[PDB]
Amino acid sequence: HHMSAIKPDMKINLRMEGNVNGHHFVIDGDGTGKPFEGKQSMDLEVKEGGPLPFAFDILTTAFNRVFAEYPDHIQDYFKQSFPKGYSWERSLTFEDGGICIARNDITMEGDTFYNKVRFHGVNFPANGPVMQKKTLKWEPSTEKMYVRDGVLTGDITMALLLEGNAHYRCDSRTTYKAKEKGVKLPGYHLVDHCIEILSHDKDYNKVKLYEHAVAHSGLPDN
Amino acid sequence: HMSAIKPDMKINLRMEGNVNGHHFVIDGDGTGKPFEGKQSMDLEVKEGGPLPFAFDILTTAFNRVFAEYPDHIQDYFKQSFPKGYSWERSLTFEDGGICIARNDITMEGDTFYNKVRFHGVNFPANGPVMQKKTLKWEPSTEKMYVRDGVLTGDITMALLLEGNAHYRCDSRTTYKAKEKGVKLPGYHLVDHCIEILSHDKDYNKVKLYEHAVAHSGLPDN
Amino acid sequence: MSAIKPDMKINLRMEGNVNGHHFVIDGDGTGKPFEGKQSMDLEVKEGGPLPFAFDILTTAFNRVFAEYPDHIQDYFKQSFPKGYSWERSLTFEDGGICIARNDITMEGDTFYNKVRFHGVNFPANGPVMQKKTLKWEPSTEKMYVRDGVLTGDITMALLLEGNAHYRCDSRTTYKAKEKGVKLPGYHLVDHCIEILSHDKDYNKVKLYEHAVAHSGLPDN
Amino acid sequence: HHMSAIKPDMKINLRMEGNVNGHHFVIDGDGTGKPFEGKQSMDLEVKEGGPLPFAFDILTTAFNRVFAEYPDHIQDYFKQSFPKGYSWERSLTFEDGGICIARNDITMEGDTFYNKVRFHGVNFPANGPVMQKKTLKWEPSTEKMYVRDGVLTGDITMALLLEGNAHYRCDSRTTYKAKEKGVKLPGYHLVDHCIEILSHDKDYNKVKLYEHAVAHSGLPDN
Repeated sequence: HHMSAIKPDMKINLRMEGNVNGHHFVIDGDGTGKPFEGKQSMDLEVKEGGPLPFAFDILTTAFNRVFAEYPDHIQDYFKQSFPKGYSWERSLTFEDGGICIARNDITMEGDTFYNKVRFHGVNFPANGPVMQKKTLKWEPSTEKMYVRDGVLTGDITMALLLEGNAHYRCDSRTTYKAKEKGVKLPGYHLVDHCIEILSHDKDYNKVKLYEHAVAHSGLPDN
Repeated sequence: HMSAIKPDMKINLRMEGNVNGHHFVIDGDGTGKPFEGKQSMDLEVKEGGPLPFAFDILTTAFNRVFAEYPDHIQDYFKQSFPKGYSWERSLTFEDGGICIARNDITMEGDTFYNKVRFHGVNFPANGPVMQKKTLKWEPSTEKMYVRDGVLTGDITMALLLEGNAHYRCDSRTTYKAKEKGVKLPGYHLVDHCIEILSHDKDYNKVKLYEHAVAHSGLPDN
Repeated sequence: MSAIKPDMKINLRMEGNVNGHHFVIDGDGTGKPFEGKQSMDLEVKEGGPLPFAFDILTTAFNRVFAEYPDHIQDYFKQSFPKGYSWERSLTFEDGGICIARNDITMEGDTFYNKVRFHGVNFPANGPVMQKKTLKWEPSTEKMYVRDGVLTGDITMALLLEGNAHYRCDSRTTYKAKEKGVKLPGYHLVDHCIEILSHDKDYNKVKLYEHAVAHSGLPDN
Repeated sequence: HHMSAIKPDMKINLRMEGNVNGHHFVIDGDGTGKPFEGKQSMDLEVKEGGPLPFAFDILTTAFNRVFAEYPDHIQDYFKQSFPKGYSWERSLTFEDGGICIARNDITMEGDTFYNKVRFHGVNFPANGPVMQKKTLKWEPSTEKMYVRDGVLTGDITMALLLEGNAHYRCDSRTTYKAKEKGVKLPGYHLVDHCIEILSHDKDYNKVKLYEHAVAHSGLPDN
């Protein structure tokens, strides 16, 4: 199904304000993406709070499931949420007690998605891999999409690659809510994810981010 | 140390936050007795009223200075003044609801000043929080310990619900004094009891009360 | 003619498996139920010496030994002479997870305990497999009813060498054998457990626990 | 590093003893599988404790990652652990407080894998979907494989489909340990899973189980 006001190529405008371990920051983002191919890119710039005293990687998943390749046999809740848009809320529970919450209100004007992003993280240990900037990248992940109390819900077993090829686990819970009433909820399905920083300066004040996402029903069909 | 904390202190508090996309602003003015571990506060919602969620989830964000510390336990919080301290908190409810909170506590004369932030996400629409089915926080015991050079408190909390059911919440708080060299305490326990004394129908005005006592657990209590 | 006596004996036998290592431990002790105090002499019969820290087993070695005030229902003393049983999960912060069961019966002045203990996923470099634990810190068990079953959740912490701590979350469900035992309201149970003495390999251990129920501040 | 001694067609012999909510049970298993194709089937029969008073589905993932299709660019820790074999330990954390632990000692003799399985579950609510037997199936899952404390570890975001098209979440952590020294540890990778009860009698005293598993590196390389 389609009926989408979404174009094969869309612009992305993003502004994130947040606070991690008492450090405030504001980050602007501008990029493009192909929603029906599940890919998007963005140029990020730290406007306030730079250089960040924590690992930039923890913010990257907050920098839109519209950019996910959905097959025909799986309801695309996110592309059906427009032109009105949708919003999501997220909790990030790291294995060393660090906990983050995030929210994003996504709207659309013409060919541009607008993202109002907030990010708050607490209880990160001073000598943990986040505050010591020992993270290398997010590993590829698979988000489990299901309905809980009438709201589409995604749980992810995530892992940050660390120096020395160790890993730093993080459990993600996201709730997605369309702004329009009556948007049909999808059945249980999986969404493969891979997010990557293509380039960045030394202090991570400027970052180029990329993500590729594909929805599927899992084995043994797809 | 020459006692910068007085037996009777005033409390000024200002909380800004967002729970389930709903922004709110709450002002607070109250008094307390730090050496007796008791405090009261009059809360008034300035923005976002009436709140569409249970007011009880905010109450523990509305200062461990107001905790009776015995002589045999280091009082990290009373030693953090006049400069003050700050804490960060995470609240993990059993139905997926997760809250984070911060508070920057300063002191000017006989008044504590509190800059509080509160953010909650993923609360189910039919859960006891969004349906406002909570009655009170049950009495709790905070477990104080040092982790990575930071005093940490873990609490097994439970909200009493309508229908005499309970609603579990796990709390972890990290306390950090602003002055360098403040002596960290050993392992100890802090009993807590928080209670809404009165409120209007929409909880736009709330009178809150807390009593806290630190101890070493059995059999030293 | 109460089934609970002021001074009662305790007979216990634990069989278990931690990280693939099987063990059998016998226990014999005494206790004062109304004072909430008990002691026990433990002896490893199989699997000795234990390759893991003995402290993780100690809470598996009976809430009858808890001083209950009048204003709090004593579910555990009401469960006898027939007895009760509990199941327990121990979730340690480094991924180690333990489950435990205990079927408690009574004959005369003696409680009988059929205890099982199973643990998995303890890291080889963790404080349990390195035996770096010193003691359990004093804890407070949160008692409440969930789906008609009395449940206790505890924020526990093991003191380690170097004055560090090692966190463990405990949930216990208590079920009386007899139907119609009155369920208590919400209350707290302070705990303090201690190994009084032990030989070098912990093949013989003297264990002690004191427990007191209360309603928290400001009523207790 | 060495020859796996694994054949394209293997027999499977399994014996599980366990205890869930105070109920003891013994279940025997006999089936076949194709290790290089990542597929296996098994006929289960309850020898003791029948009929089971709990949902049979909670036991099915305890009924061997040898039966997983591994590409050449990913180290196959499990096929390389034979002929000597390996063992795994697992914890199952359900969202309503029910917690299970499980272990399996896997050896090999000729064309037959031997499995010594143990399973213990506690704190399942009496009115929960497990004790009321309201589960339908495991949804397709993706196991995240990584090295933790020198041990290959798999974390999975699992979900049981319930009657009423609701879902019942479960977090799984498995540690895999080869019996032989010198087995090369793999890098981070994903293992898609799909497990299904093909047939069963009314009391689940006899159950036909099937699993298909494929290892991969995630998007966009796999």
